[PDB]
Amino acid sequence: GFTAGLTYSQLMTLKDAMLQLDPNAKTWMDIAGRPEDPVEIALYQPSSGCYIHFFREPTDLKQFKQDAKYSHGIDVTDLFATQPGLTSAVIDALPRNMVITCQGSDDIRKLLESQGRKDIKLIDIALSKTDSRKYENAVWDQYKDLCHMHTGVVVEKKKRGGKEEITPHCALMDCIMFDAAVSGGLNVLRAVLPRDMVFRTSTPRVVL
RNA sequence: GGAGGGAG
RNA sequence: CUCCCUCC
Ligand SMILES: [Mg+2]
Ligand SMILES: [Zn+2]
Repeated sequence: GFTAGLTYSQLMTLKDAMLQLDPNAKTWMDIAGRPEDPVEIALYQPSSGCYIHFFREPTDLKQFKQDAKYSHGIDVTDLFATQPGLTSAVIDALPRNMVITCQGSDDIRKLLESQGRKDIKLIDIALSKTDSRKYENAVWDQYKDLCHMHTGVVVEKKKRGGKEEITPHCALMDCIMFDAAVSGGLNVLRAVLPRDMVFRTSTPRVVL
């Protein structure tokens, strides 16, 4: 009937903010979290340099906790004030019949089809782990200030020894670094959404 | 159950 | 840690 949790004022603000997108530009999307219970969400257009990055709190904290140690290293403490509903809102604003590019389209497909957008055409570059990540450290370097949200230490099976430490999976960096791979190098970036749209400024209060 | 991949 | 895909 309506769009949950967002008032009309900020919902129009959003819709205007997302008209800054070129419907026909190359458009990247990655997520952190399960498609059922996503936590981080990024969309990227290298052509303009503009991106949509925001956050959601997990409903399953158990599944979230494993995912953080072996994938994203996100501290649930840092999702503390995030716009409820934002995901459904942003997905709904995406242009009818859009073309998204991603890696491992199966997660992205599951999410969009759960938002009712079957109309969105998905292009999976279908790379390999070692190909796609080839621009990782440079992307993380030039672009570090854009995500401070992966605090955690992320690990991997060492063939000899069990845990080997790595660089975690940020929807945003992945978006950027996959483009770099598919375009053979690095492409200035601007957020489509205002900070107080993706995060509530929490105020001091008396507890009741 | 194995072989390989991919995702969080 | 957990999910997905392909193959026998
Ligand atoms: Mg992905
Ligand atoms: Zn991130």
